[PDB]
Amino acid sequence: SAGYDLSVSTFSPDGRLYQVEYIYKSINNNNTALCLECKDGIICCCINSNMDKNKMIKKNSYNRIYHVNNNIIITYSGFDGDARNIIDRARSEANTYYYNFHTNIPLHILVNRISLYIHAYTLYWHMRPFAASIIISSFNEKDKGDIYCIEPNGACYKYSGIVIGKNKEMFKTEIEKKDYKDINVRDAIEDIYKFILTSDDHMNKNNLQNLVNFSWICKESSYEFQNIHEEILTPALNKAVE
Amino acid sequence: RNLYDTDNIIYSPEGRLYQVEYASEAIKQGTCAVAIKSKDYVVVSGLKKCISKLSFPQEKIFKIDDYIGISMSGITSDAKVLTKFMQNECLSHKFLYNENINIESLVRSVADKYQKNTQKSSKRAFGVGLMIAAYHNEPCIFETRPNGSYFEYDALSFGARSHASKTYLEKNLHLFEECSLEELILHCLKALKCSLSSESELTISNTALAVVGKNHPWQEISSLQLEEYLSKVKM
Amino acid sequence: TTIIGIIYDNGVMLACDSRTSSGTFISNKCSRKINRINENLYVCRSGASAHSQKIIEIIKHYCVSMKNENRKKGRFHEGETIYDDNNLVTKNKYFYEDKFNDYNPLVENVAHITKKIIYTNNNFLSCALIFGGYDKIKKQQLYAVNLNGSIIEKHDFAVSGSGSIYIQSYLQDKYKKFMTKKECFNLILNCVKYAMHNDNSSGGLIRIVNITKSFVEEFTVVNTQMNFQ
Amino acid sequence: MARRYDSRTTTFSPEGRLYQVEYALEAINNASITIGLITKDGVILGADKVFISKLIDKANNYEKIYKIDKHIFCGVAGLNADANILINQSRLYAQRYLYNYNEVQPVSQLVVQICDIKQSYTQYGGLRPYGVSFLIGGYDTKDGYQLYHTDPSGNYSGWFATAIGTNNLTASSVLKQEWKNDMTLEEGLLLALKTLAKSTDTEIPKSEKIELAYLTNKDGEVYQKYLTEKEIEELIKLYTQK
Amino acid sequence: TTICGLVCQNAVILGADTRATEGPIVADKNCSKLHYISKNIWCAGAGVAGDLEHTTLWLQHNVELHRLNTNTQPRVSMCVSRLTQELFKYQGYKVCAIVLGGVDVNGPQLYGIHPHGSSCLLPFTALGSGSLNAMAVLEAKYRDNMTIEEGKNLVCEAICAGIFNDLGSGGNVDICVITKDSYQHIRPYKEPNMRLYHLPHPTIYPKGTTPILSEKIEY
Amino acid sequence: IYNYNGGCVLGMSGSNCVAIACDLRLGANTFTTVSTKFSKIFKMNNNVYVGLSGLATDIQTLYEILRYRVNLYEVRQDAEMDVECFANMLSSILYSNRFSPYFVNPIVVGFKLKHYVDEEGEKKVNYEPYLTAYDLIGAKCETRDFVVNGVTSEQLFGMCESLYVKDQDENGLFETISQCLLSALDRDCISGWGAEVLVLTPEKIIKKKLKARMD
Amino acid sequence: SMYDRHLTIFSPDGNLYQIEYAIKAVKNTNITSVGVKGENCAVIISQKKMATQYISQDKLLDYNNITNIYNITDEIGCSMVGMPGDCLSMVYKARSEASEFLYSNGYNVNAETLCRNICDKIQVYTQHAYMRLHACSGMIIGIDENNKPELFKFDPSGFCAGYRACVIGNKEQESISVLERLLEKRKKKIQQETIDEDIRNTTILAIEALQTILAFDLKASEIEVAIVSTKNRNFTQISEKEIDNYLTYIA
Amino acid sequence: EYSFSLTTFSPTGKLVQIEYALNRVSSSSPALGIRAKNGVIIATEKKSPNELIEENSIFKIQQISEHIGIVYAGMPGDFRVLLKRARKEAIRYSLQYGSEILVKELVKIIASIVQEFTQTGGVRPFGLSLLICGVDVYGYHLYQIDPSGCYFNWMATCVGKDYQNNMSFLEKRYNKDIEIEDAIHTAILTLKESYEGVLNEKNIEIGVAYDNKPFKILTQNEIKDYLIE
Repeated sequence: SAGYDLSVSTFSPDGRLYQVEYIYKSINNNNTALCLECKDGIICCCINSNMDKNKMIKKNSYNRIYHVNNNIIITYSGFDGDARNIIDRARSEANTYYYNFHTNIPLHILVNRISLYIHAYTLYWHMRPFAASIIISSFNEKDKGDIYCIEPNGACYKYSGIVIGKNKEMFKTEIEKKDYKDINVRDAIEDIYKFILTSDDHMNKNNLQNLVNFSWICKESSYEFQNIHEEILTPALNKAVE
Repeated sequence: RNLYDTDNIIYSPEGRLYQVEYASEAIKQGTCAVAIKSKDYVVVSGLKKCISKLSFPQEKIFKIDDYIGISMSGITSDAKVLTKFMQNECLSHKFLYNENINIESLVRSVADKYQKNTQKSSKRAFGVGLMIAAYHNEPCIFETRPNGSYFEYDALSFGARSHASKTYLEKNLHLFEECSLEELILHCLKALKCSLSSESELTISNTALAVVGKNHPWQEISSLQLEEYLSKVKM
Repeated sequence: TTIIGIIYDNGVMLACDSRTSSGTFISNKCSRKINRINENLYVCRSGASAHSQKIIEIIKHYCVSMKNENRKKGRFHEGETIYDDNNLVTKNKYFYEDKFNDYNPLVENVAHITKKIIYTNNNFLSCALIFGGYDKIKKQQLYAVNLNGSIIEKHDFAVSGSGSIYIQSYLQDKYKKFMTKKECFNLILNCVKYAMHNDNSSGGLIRIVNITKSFVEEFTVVNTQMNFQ
Repeated sequence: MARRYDSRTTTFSPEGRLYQVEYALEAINNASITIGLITKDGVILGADKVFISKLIDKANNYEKIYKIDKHIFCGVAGLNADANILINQSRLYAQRYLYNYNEVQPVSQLVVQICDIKQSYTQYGGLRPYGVSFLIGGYDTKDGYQLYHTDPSGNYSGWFATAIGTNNLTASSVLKQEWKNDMTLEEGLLLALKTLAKSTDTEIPKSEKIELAYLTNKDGEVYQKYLTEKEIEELIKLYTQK
Repeated sequence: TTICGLVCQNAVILGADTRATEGPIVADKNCSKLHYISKNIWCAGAGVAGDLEHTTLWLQHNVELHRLNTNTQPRVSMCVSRLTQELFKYQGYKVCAIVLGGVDVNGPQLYGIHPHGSSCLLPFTALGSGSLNAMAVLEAKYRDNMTIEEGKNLVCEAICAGIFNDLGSGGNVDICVITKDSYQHIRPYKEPNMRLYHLPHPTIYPKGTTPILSEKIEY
Repeated sequence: IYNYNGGCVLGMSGSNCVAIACDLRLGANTFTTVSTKFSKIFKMNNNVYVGLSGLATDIQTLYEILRYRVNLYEVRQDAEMDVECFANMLSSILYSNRFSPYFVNPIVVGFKLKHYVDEEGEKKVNYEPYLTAYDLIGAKCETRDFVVNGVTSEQLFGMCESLYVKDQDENGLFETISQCLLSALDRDCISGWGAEVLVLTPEKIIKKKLKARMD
Repeated sequence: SMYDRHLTIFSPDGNLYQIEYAIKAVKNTNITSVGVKGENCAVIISQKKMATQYISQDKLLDYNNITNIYNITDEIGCSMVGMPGDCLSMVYKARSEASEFLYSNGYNVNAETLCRNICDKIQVYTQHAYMRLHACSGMIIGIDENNKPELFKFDPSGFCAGYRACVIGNKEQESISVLERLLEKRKKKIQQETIDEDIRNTTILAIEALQTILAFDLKASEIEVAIVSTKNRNFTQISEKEIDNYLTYIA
Repeated sequence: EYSFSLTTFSPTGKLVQIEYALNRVSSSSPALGIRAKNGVIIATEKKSPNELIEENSIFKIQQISEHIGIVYAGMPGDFRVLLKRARKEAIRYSLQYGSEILVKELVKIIASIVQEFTQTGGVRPFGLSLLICGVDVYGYHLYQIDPSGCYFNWMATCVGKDYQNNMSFLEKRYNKDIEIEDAIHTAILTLKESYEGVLNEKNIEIGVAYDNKPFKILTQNEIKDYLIE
C-alpha cells in the first residue's frame, strides 16, 4: 500500500494486486443486483437503492437489465457507464459471431470473450480498469439455465444463483434457504420481494414498484428475454407480513 | 487524497474516481436550469450569466434538432463540443435515413462520449452536464453526468442553487396534467425564480426559456412574448 | 471433376473422382478431393485446384480455433454410456474406419464451418464446395457452397464439378427419401461412374466417404463401366 | 499514466542548461583520452586504450579509432556502447551522400549530419542523449585536412588539435605548447605519443596501450592504421629524442 | 528443364537435367536444378529461374531457422505449406513448378507444387517442358517399393527420355537420394560422348589492335 | 534487356587470370549513337569486377546501389569483400525489384580468394576465376568459363563456344576474348562502337581499348 | 527515483522485484497442481477449487465449472495456476500460437515449442515497463513426434525449464522432495514390463503425490486429472467415476 | 507520453541502470569462453539440479548457425528472445549473401540490439552477457557482449559470478598457442575450482568449434572422459 496501490500494473510486495480490490469496494457500495435459476427460467433482479432520495427519475426508466441476442440476460452492478461499455462490446461479439457462423454465440464463450475484454484493461499504465461486475444468464429447454459472474480482473465463474452489490452477503444467506432449482419461476418473484423488503437496509420499504425492476427468461416467455409486465408484479406484492 | 487525485485512473481506497468526482462539481457552479415535462410539452428555462453590466448575457439554451434542445451547465468549451457532436448526429441520422433520431438512442450516443474520456489517462472527463429535453413521440427529459451516466427525469435543476429550485419542483405534482402551457410555463419560471438569489437581480428578459411539444418544434420564447410571463411571476 | 453428396437415413455420403486435369492433360491422377476438416465433417472441393486447397487450409485453422474455444470447463456425461460392408463386391474397394469423440460437446456444427466459406470466399475466388458431416442438433446435413459464396442446405443430395450435369437427372430419379446404407452406396457409386463415363474430367479411382453418428468410413473404388447395348 | 515515472530528459534547467547533457559531458570526461593532430602530410588521431585484461585479443582490433569512410575517420571518447550506433549511422550518411551526388562526402558535411542526429535526441523525444563525443578527422579536396570535435549537446567545432577524454587539460596544454603549424607526419606522430604519455602521466608509452592512425593523402587516401609492431619504432624514436 | 522424382522403399530419389535456355539457345550445359532445403529434404524446380532460385533460398533458410528454434528435423509437409502460401499470395506471377521430396517421422513423401499454389502428394512425378516425355517412361516402368538401385536408374531413363525427346532439356543428369540418415547428390551421372570435337586453335600473341594500354599494378 | 541502348558484356576465364570485356557505345534510340565512352565494366572491389548491360538508366542506377552496399559491407567489415558473397547480393538486389525490374543483365567477374595456409610460412593462397552471369530478375547462371549478356548474347555464345580453350595465360586469354568480341560486335548494328578489354591477374590489371570497327 | 514499482527497472541488487511479487501472487492462490511424466504417458492434476481471492468463496458455484486444467489443442493440454483472469488470458494466447503454428507450418505444434513461444511473450512483459506480468504459471503436457511424453512448466518470469515430475503451487519448496522420493519407487521397481500401465503406474503415482504434498483426503469431486498418454494422445479429462477408483487404492 | 527513457544519466555521469544490470550478471552461473590454435571452447556450469528437471531441456550453450555457438550468463528469459532474434540476423544475412554470417558482423548486429533497449523508452536494459564464438574464414573468434551493448574481443574470458579471480586464474594458465584439448582441460579446471563443493559431473556444459568442423555440443558421454584431470 506504500505507493504500490497507485497504478493497476504494479504488484505489491505481498503479491496482491491493488487498484483492483479498490474496484471491488466500489461495486460493493453500489446498487445490488440479483440473479438466480429456477426450474423454468432464470429470474434476475436489480434493486436501485441509491435512487430513492432523488424523487425525480421517471418511474421505470432506469434499468440495469440488458439483453443480447434476445435470449441472454446481462445485468451488472457498478459504474453504469463502464458496464454499458461492456454490453455494447458483448453485443458486438454476438454480432461478430453471427456474421461468421449463422448462429447465436453460445453463452459459455460469450462470458470468455467478455472476461478477456474486461481483463485486458488490467495490464497497462494508462488504461483504467473497469468498475463493473457483470452477470450473464441464459435458459434453454434441452439444457437448463446457467449464470456466470464476471468480476473485475477476469474471473468468470459459473453460478446457480448470485447476488452482487452492497448487501450481497445478506441476500445469499436468504436465497440458499430454498432450493430454487425446484421452485417455479412465478412464485419465486414473491420470494425475492421478501428478501428486498427485509435484507435491504431500509432503502426500499413498501414503495418499490419503481426502485426495483427485473425480468426473466422462462417458459412462459418462450425462453426469450422479457421484462415482467406490471400486472404480474402486484400479485407478487402480497408481501403483507407482520 | 493527495495521492489519489493526480490522474483520472487511480481509484481512491474507497473505490472513488476523484478526477471525475471533481469535474462533476464544475456543473455545480453553472447557473440554474430547470426542465418541466407536461403531458405533451417540455419547458426548459435557464438563467443567463452576465459577467458585467456592459456584457451581453451568456447563452444557456441551445437547439439540437427540430424537437431536441439542451441546456448545458458546466464548462462552456466542453459543452460546445457536445452540441456539435449531437447536432452532427441528428443530422446524419436524418441524412442516412429519413427519420428523426431516436432520442433514447441519441442520449446513449452522447453518454458514452463521456465514457471514452474516462478510461484513458491522456483525456479528462467532460466538465459539463446536459439537459437533453425533447419530444420524440412523447415528452422526455434526460440528464448526463460527467461520469458516463444518464437518466430520464420529470424535472431537473443544475448547480448554482439547484437545491432551492428542486424543493419547488419536488412538492409540485401538477406538472403531469399541467396542460395550457401558460399554466405550465409559469410553473417552470416560478421554479427558476426560487433558485434565484433574493436581494439581487430578479428574473428579467435576460433569462432563457424554450418549449417543445406535440406540434411545437423547439422554439425560443421571444422577449415580447416572454415579457408578460415575467409579469405573472411577480404575482 | 465431379463431386456427389447423398443424405441417407442415418448419415451422409460423399464421393468424388480423383483427377486434377490441366487442359486435356492430367497433372496427376488420384488427387484427394474429400478433405477432412474435423472428425465429424468432411469437405468436397472443386473448381480451381489452387483456390480450393488454400481455402481448406484456412478453414482447418478456423475449425481448430473454434473447436477448442467451445470446450466447456468441467466434466460432463458422468454416468451416461450412450452408444450404438459391401464386402469387396466392387473390386479393389480399399477401406478403413475411425470413431469419433462422441456426445459432440467439443466439435462444432457443420453450419458453423459452412459460412466460414462465405465469410472467406465472398471474393474474386473461383471454388465450389460441398460440406457434409454429422451434428449434434441437425443430425446429418449437406451444405453446397456455390461459386461466389452461396450456401443453401441441401436436404436430399448435392452435386458439383464439371461432371455433375451428366448425372443431374440420373440422380433425381434413383433417389429415395430414406435409403439404407447399401442402397446409398450403390447409388453414389453408380452416379460417379456414370459422370465419369461421359466426361473427360473423369477421375481414376473414386473415393467414397461415409459420415455417421459415431464413425466415418472411407472407401476407394477402382472400377469402370461397360454398358450392354 | 507514467507521469510520476518520467525524468524529463529534454527539459531546461533553472540556469538554462540541460542536466542530461550536463551529465553526459561528465561521462565523456572520465573516458579514455583521444588526440587529434593536423600535419601538412596528414591528420593524426591517437587514443588511449583503457586496460581491461591481457587476455584481450589486442591484435586485429581496437575500439577507439574506427573507419567512417575511405577519407573520414573518427576517434571516439565516451560511452563505447552507443558510439557504434553513431558510427554505423555516420557510415550510412557518408555512403548515401555518395549514392546521391556520385562523389565522396566532404568531412564538414558529414559532421553536421551526425551532429544533427546527436542534437535531435536532446531537443525532442524524451530519450537520453548520446553520452559520446568524437573527433572526426578527414581529408576533403575542398578544404584539405580537417578535424572536428563533436559533443553530446550536438554542437561541433573545427580544430587543429584537441585532446578530449580524461585529463584533457594536461594534454591540451602540451599540444598548445608544441603544435607547430607546419609539421611532418613522423614529427606529428611523435607529438601524439608525447601528449598521450603526458596526459596519463607516464614518461614512456607501452604499445600495449595508445594506438595511432592517419590519412596522409597520397592522391589515393591511403588511410593507414598501426598494428602494435610499428609503434615500437615510434616509441624508440621518442626515447632517443626524449 | 526436365525434373522428376519418385518414392522408393525407404528413400526419395530426385533427378533433373542440366540446361538453362534463353528460349532459342542454351546458356549453360550444367545448371544444378536440384536444391538443398535441409539434410533430409531436397527440392527441384522448373519455370522461371529467377523466382525459382530465390524461393528455394528463402525456403531453405526459413526451414533452417525453424529447425533451430524447434529442435527436431524439418517436416516435409512444413515446406509444402510454406511454399504454397507464398505462391498463393502472388496469384500466379511467381511461376515455379517445384517438386520437393524428403523423409520425416512419416514415410518418404514427395510433393508436386504448382505455380498457382496447388500441391499434391505423389508416388512419382515430373515437371518442366520435358515432363510429358519423362512422365511416360515413369508410368511404363514404375513399381511400388522399388529398391534404391533399381529406382535410381529408372530416373536415369526417366530424365534421358526428356533429354533426347525434348528440345528444351538436355545435358548431364544429376540425382539426389534423400534417405533418412543423409543425402547422396551425384552431380554428373550421364550424357555420353564421342562427337566431332572442336580442334583448339588459339590466335597468336600479335593479334588485336589496342590503341591504348593503361597498365597498372595493384597491391 | 532492350535494343534501346544496345550494349553487350563478355567475361572469360584463363589459367590464372580472368578477362572482362564490353562495348563502349551508348545508343540513344535503337539506331542512334550518342557516346562511345560508356564503359559498362565497373570495379566493385580490388578483385570483384561487375559488368552491367542493358538500359543505361538501370545500368547506372543499379551501379549506385551496388557501390553503395559493397562499400557499406566492406567498411563495416574491415575486410575485402569476395565475389561469391557479392554475387549473391546482386542476385537478391535484382529480385527485390521482381515486379519493377532493373532492365540490366549483369556480369560478375573476379577472383575467389581461398584462404588456406599455402605453406608453413604463408598466409593466403592462389585465386579462382569465378565467372557468373545473371538476367533482369537475377538468376545465378554460374559457369566455369565464358559468360555473356547483352543484345549480342546469342552472337557471343556462338563465337565463344568455337574459340575458347580450357586454360590460357594473360597474353593468350586477351587475344581470344578480343577476337570473340570484335567479330561478334561486327555482326550487331546496335552495339560495338569500340571495345574495352580488361584482363586482370592476381598481381596486375591490364586495360586495353581495341581498335574496333565503328559502324 | 525510488520507484521499484516498475515492471522492469532493475533494483540496485540486480533483481526485478516485480517478478518476485508476481510469483508471490501465484503462491497466494494456494492452488497446487501436480503433473508427472512416465513411459509414453503424462498426467496432470489440479484442485478444482476457487483461487484465494477477494470474492466470496464456494457457496453456489457449480464445482464442475471450477477447473484449473485447460487444453490448447486436441493433443496439448495445460494447467494454469494464478490469477483467474490471467490464467484465462494465458490459454487464449496459448491457443492462438498452436493454431497459428498449425496454419503457418502445416502440422501440430510440439508441446515444447508451444511453451517456448509462450515464454517468448512473457519476456516481453518482463522488459516493457508499460504493462504488467501475468501472474500465471502453467504446466503443459503432450506427445512429441517420437511418441514420447513431454512435461514443461513456465513461470511469471520467462523460464521454460521442463521437468519430468513437476509441481506448481504454494508447497513447491518441499513438494520437490516428496515428488523426487515418490518417483524413485517406480525406478526401484524394475519389472519393466508395464504394457500401457499409465492407469496403474502413472495416474496413481500422481494422485499419491497430491495426497502427500497437501495433507487433505482428496475427495474425487475436488480434484481432476488429465492424461495424454500414447494410445489416446488427446488430453481427455478422466471422469470422476474412476478418479475415486484410484482414491480407493489407499491400500 | 508512454515512450520515455527509463535509463538516464546519473549526476555523476553513469548510466546507473546499466550498473544494476551488470550486478545481476555478476551473480549468475559462470559462463566461460576459451579460444585455441584450432578451435574455440565455450563452457558454462549449470548448477547440480534436482532429479525432477530434465537437464537436456535447458542448455545455456545454444547454437546460432553451423559454425557459430553462443552462451550467456544472466536472465534466461532474455537469452531466448535475444538468441531467437540473433538467429534471424544469421539467416537474414545468408538470404542476401551466400556464405554463412561471420562472427564479427553478427556481434556488431546483436550489440546494436542490446544498445537499443539501453536507450529507447519504456524498456529496461538486457540483463545478461553473451559469449558468441565461431569459426570464420578469418580464423577463430570469441566475443563478449555486455548489458551496456559494448562488445569486446577476447582470447579467454569469464562472465559469471566471482569472475574476478576466475579470470585471474586463466591469465596464468593461458597462452596463445594452447592446444584445443588442453583448452578444455583448463576450461574444466577453472570451473572446477570456482564451483564450491566440487561435483563437476551432471552440472557442467561444453561447446566446441573444432578447426572448422560444425559447431558441436558435447553430450555428457564425451564429458566424463574430460573429468579425470
